[PDB]
Amino acid sequence: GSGDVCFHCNRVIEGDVVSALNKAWCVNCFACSTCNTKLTLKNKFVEFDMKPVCKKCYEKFPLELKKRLKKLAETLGRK
Ligand SMILES: [Zn+2]
Ligand SMILES: [Zn+2]
Repeated sequence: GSGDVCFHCNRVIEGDVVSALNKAWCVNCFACSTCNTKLTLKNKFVEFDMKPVCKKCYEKFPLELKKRLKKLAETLGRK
């Protein structure tokens, strides 16, 4: 309930602002782009290719690749 505009839909956050890619994302719009699983600050997820990825998908990548994809969310994720 901060009041940011979920860059995912460009509309005022209707729930919690999921800071992704340093932008504000709706918990309703932000969803594992690899599973369509609704993303929530309580659920486990990561940023990949500028898209959300559930921890299960982040695990579907080779151990040496996930550490590289996680490198994205580290700077292109929560701020
Ligand atoms: Zn939204
Ligand atoms: Zn997934």
